[PDB]
Amino acid sequence: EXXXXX
Amino acid sequence: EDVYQNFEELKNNEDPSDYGVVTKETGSPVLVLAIHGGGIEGGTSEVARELSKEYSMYLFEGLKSAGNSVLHITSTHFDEPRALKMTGNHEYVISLHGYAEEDQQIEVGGTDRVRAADLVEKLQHAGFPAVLLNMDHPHAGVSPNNIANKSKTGLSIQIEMSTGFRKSLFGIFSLKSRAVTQNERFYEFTEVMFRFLKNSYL
Ligand SMILES: [Zn+2]
Repeated sequence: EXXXXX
Repeated sequence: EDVYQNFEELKNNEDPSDYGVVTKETGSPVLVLAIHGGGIEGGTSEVARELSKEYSMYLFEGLKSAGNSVLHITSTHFDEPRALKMTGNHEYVISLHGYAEEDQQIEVGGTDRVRAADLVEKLQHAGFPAVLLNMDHPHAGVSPNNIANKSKTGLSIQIEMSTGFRKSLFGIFSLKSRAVTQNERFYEFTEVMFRFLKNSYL
């Protein structure tokens, strides 16, 4: 370099 | 499900060289927040650091060569002490995230409904693929437990960028080389952000 937050 | 339930648990289980907390405090009312930086949601570090040229910044970075997904703590559980201090010290928060998706998309949420809508309009007019999430959408960023809302006002904008959109901004999409391979699109996007933040938060 692992992409998901309410 | 996250691997860790809070920062204390992460800190107790991970070598400190594998993650890094970085802050820039300038007294600006707005705080730029990237709690899933580094290799967790790649490119959110670079966007945050560019915006830090004008705004206060909190960054949590996963620094592993691989497996940074284990360092993701969702916003409503994210309680690293320097983040709690910084968010509480500022009036407003813009919080940067990434989600998995190959199409280029920007999903905008948060508790600051009129500013979130304005941002989406400005992004759309500037040719960027932004949509506004409303309050019942999943990951709308409205929980009082969300770190981005623990500010002096509670007003936040939550910017979720797809993998495809973030990959469009860098020549090499890696921890090592994103920062030095930022392309014209990267600066076009961050300039729209600079224009919005200056106009929106007077
Ligand atoms: Zn995130």
